[PDB]
Amino acid sequence: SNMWVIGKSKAQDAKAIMVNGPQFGWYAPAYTYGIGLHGAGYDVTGNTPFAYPGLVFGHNGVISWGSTAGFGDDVDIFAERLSAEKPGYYLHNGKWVKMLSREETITVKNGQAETFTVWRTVHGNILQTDQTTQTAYAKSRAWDGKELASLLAWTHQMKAKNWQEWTQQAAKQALTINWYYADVNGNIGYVHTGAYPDRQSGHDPRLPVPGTGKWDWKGLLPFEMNPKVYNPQSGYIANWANSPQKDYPASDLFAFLWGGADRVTEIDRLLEQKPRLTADQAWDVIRQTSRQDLNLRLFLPTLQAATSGLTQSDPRRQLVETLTRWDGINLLNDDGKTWQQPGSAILNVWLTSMLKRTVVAAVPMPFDKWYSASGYETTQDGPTGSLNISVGAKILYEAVQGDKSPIPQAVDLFAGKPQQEVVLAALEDTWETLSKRYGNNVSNWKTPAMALTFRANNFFGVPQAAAEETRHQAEYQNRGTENDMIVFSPTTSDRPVLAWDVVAPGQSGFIAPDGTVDKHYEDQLKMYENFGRKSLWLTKQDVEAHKESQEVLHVQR
Amino acid sequence: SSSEIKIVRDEYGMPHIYANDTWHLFYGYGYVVAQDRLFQMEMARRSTQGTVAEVLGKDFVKFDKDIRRNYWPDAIRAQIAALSPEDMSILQGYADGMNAWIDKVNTNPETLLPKQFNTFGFTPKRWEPFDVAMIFVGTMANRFSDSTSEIDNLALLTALKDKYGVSQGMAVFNQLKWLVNPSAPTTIAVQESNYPLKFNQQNSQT
Ligand SMILES: CC1(C)S[C@@H]2[C@H](NC(=O)Cc3ccccc3)C(=O)N2[C@H]1C(=O)O
Ligand SMILES: [Ca+2]
Repeated sequence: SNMWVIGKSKAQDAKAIMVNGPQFGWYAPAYTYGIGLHGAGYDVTGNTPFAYPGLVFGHNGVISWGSTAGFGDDVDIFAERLSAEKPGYYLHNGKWVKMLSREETITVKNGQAETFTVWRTVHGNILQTDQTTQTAYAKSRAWDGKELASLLAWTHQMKAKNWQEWTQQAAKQALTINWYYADVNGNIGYVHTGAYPDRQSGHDPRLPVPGTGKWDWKGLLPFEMNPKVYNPQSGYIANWANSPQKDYPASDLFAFLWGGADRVTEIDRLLEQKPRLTADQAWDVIRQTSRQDLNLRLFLPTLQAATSGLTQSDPRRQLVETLTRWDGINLLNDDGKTWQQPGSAILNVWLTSMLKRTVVAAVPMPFDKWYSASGYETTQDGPTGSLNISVGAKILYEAVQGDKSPIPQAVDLFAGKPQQEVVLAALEDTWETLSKRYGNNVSNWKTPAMALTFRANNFFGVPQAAAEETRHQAEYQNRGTENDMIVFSPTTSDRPVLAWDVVAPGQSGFIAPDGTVDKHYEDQLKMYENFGRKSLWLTKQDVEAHKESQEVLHVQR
Repeated sequence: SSSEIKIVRDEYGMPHIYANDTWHLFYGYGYVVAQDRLFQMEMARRSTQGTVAEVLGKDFVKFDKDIRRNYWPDAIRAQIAALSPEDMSILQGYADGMNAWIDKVNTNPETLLPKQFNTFGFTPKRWEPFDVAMIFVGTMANRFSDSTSEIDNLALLTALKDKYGVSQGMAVFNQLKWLVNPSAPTTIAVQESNYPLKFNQQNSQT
């Protein structure tokens, strides 16, 4: 997920601009739900995942809001001590405490029902067991017991009319989520919301801790600690799953890092490229980032250094020069299948080879596999989610940064070998691999583009539509599942706010019994593809003037 | 009228709900949701509660088991029971709204039942506040804020210590899975502020 909020100091023809691109994957029917609420203290418009009571993406005509995953470390694993005698118990604070447990029966269509038991300790639900050393692992979430408060905070925040009222609700949202704020007066803000544990001194949040009691969390950190900013000197707020703040620690997932190499820099340079941006230009950042190869900028300098001293006719030097002319922005050929430039395929093959030679070589199996992905891997259906710099690539980047990297290279990923030599050998692999497949005339290489698929199974992998309802989009776009933009105090409009979003395939997933698809079943699918957008209405006047249908219910509770 | 709920859809079918009190407002929300996305929401309900095998069969048993092992329903119901009347009205109204349409669907299925229900061989049932809450809980909390690989992490560190020895192995773990990297691009510039907490990165809990 990405988001950029443009404040008064950088907005052109407006006071504030908010462009949100939450990335959940692509699905049919649409992942989010368009909805306007007017009454009971609410006056909002926008769209939201699975139609939660609270709109994750929308505005109330005075403030607008958005989110991206926080990726803070709000989950720790406790190692519970078990005993062969007294099964179902675990040692905690000197006493054998009884675990919580419940019976569950999985009913099965055309199959046998299965009943099993789920176990829980004071630390969380039990994962796996291990009656050798008699240990079971309990997963401890800092947001435990705050699920519903987070749901209500996401709802109530919609009623806020300024920074203070909004942060009041942000303080109650316990999941690890980045919240973003903008308002009609041009103010903008960001909060890394979430409940975070106050860990014992010496507790490494990356590794398990004993559950015998001495390592129990002291409690939860106060809202004061949550990274937050209001009207930043920079005049903008940009995030693409990157770090909230200097020295803020990331999720403990081995596959996830915040380091020198971060895709968010792609957004930064575009917002900093111009002193001010208009609504259309801020929106255009979607298209640009959608098509931006994320590895070119990171490794091109290393590629250039290594090949600067090679002669004209060296093939490897030819591949780097190819990359040097390229702006990294992928576009489709008229065939709607291949990319006009072979840049990503070159980077993909090269990077894959580097990782194999460096990070993967230094890591004991089978853990080595964790760092072998180049980040381009996909299926014929295309990425299931966003494209990112791979964890192995981020580690490699620190290594080619040399001393300019703040990360001590305890071991040399290049095994004493000249960094140039390894980079060159990987370029040698790349040329051999690619030339053998496409020929030796690079200028006519038509490498396959990634496609995009709105899937009929939801992110769980469970059908939410029939298989034929799956939709295809030729051009993969590294963009939000939906995109919405709120523009406050637009100078060319009669209204103090304008907003747009795109909810593809369409607002409706309904198909009548006779197979007749709803009029709004797919009327946003082409719009999504073309980077188009449709207006979100808020006022009674705009809603009325744009009504297609109406209905009035009379009900008492 | 206190009992009146107005529903106005724009030319993209997007519903706007007009109502006086909370229960009515979210009743209208759930109503239009049940109209637009009934099958999707039914399958999301089953996904977040681990009842998919009930209608899709054996291949989803592992899935169902995993969902239920990942949360504690009684704890969720307890939080719902603690909600103020006002907050409860949100979930109850939302749930009642869906039911109002689901009842109409099951009364005239030959015209109103989403095709998918016929195709997958079952019909929709009524929702309660719990179901609405679990949509959020199962798709945002238990899946989007529930990440950890500590057990693997310890396995990697252990393998690194065996390979490079104790000190060097610890240092390489700090090279592949650092706690912080000061060169990390941040959403908040350093001039604004920095994070005050520093955690231990030597695994002293052992
Ligand atoms: C655990 C995650 C759900 S977090 C990450 C990413 N999610 C986002 O980029 C944004 C987002 C998530 C939840 C709610 C709002 C926004 C996404 O997708 N990722 C998932 C993963 O790592 O498998
Ligand atoms: Ca942790």
